Amino acid sequence: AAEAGITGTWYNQLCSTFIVTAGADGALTGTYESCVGNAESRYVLTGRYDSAPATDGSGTALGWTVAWKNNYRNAHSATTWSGQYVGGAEARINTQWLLTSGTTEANAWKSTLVGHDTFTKVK
Amino acid sequence: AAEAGITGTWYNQLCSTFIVTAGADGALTGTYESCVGNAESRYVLTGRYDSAPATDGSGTALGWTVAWKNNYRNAHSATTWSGQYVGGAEARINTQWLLTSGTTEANAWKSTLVGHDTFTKVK
Amino acid sequence: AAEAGITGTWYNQLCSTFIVTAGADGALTGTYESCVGNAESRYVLTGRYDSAPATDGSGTALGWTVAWKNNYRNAHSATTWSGQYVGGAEARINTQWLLTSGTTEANAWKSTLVGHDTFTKVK
Amino acid sequence: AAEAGITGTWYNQLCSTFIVTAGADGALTGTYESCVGNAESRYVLTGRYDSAPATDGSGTALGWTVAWKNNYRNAHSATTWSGQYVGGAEARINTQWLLTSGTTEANAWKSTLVGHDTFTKVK
Ligand SMILES: O=C(O)CCCC[C@@H]1SC[C@@H]2NC(=O)N[C@@H]21
Ligand SMILES: O=C(O)CCCC[C@@H]1SC[C@@H]2NC(=O)N[C@@H]21
Ligand SMILES: O=C(O)CCCC[C@@H]1SC[C@@H]2NC(=O)N[C@@H]21
Ligand SMILES: O=C(O)CCCC[C@@H]1SC[C@@H]2NC(=O)N[C@@H]21
Repeated sequence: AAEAGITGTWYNQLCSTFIVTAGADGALTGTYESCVGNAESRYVLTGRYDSAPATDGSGTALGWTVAWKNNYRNAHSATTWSGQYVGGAEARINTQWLLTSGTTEANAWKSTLVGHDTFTKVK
Repeated sequence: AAEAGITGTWYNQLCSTFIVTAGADGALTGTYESCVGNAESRYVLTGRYDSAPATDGSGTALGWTVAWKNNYRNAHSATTWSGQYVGGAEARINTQWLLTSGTTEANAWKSTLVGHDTFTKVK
Repeated sequence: AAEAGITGTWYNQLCSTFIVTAGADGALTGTYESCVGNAESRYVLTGRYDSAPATDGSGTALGWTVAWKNNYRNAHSATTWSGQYVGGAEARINTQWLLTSGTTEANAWKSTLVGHDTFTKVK
Repeated sequence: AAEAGITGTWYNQLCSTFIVTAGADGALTGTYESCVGNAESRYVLTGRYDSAPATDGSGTALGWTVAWKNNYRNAHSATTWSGQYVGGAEARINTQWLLTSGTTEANAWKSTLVGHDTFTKVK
């Protein structure tokens, strides 16, 4: 149910696009495009999901990472999204994220932004 | 420098073990073993790192995910670590993490733990 | 504008109630009632807000704390909300929060939940 | 034990100073001085702590807020620290924090930094 539900195109609350394949082994592979920040076009993502989730109505735990380097830009930063997939007619991936920039040691205290993204199958 | 510095075995501040290969393409692949929580033995990890970091003394941004399912246990949860690699004689990976459990919608507000891990090359 | 806008009753996305007075000195004082977790009735809150915010269209930074002890219950925990007030016809307080429980040292790694609350003037 | 243990001067891992009084009613009052960021001299803090903590060896949950406005500077930002006090010969306040800046709606996704501070009675 989770494998067959996660694979595809997802859209966050504004204008970012998350394209993912959920493998039978628990792998997440695809691309991410952010409409905000120091980013242009698609970036590689990889992650993991629970490939045997509970059947009690609980969501499916997952996470993925994007390092913000591609052929066009390098922001010297990486975001991880940690969350859960919720199935049904209004399917959702509800996440919180951590965006860490490469910094000097003196600036390390301010290296990491935190936020949240909600993904849907329709933009 | 970052590719040649990240690959290997890392140990957190207590008793967890992070085994990773940093690929030329920006990939992180390996295994994680936690000495705490609902976990036993090794779990698959995958992630991304900045494969062309700044040369100004800044750290190398990275992140990875573990879904807490293996052949022994399934915690129905996933952790993402977001952080930076700092090179030199006392090499470090400094991270913050988000641990999301699969929950019901009613319990989603309490789905996610936050913390921090510091990894070194010596335990 | 911020002082005259923050004072009053606020409601989160589900069923919690945030009653606050914004003082001229930057103080936040009031009570919080949560409809979830180990909580019953009202709890004291105190916090701070920027009493001279920017006039460029930016929000007003603020934060507050609740320790989850009152005359009825003690959860041995505390939540801090950090966020910004956004004025106008659809006024909002957009927050992220950290909920720390008192733990043993062995369990400290799992002491802290993270989430987000959006408050409006209408439930 | 917690009331008699929290009151006083605390120092973080680098060069910040946290001066606090823990009241019998659960109040935290005092001043904070940061050696980093857009900050100079002392700022008002207020917070809450569990004034009847568990006696089983668990820490004492607490939190506080600083809005980064004083007579010298206004950063248009606020930090909340959420954590626990650990008593004994090497007393500690272990915290995680959220630093929210006032932003435009377009920039709200990057409003909030996350980190951690460990406070001791000796610098
Ligand atoms: O500016 C950077 O360092 C790289 C781009 C970051 C974009 C962030 S990732 C979290 C949030 N969700 C999005 O879709 N975009 C932003
Ligand atoms: O209990 C679970 O849900 C699975 C195990 C979680 C272990 C966590 S991940 C973050 C922290 N760092 C570690 O090395 N272990 C804990
Ligand atoms: O269970 C506890 O430890 C005390 C109650 C916690 C309620 C939390 S605080 C963050 C979130 N927002 C709410 O309104 N309620 C929950
Ligand atoms: O730059 C600002 O917006 C105001 C100063 C922020 C200082 C932060 S608060 C968290 C961390 N701990 C400290 O002692 N200082 C920094």
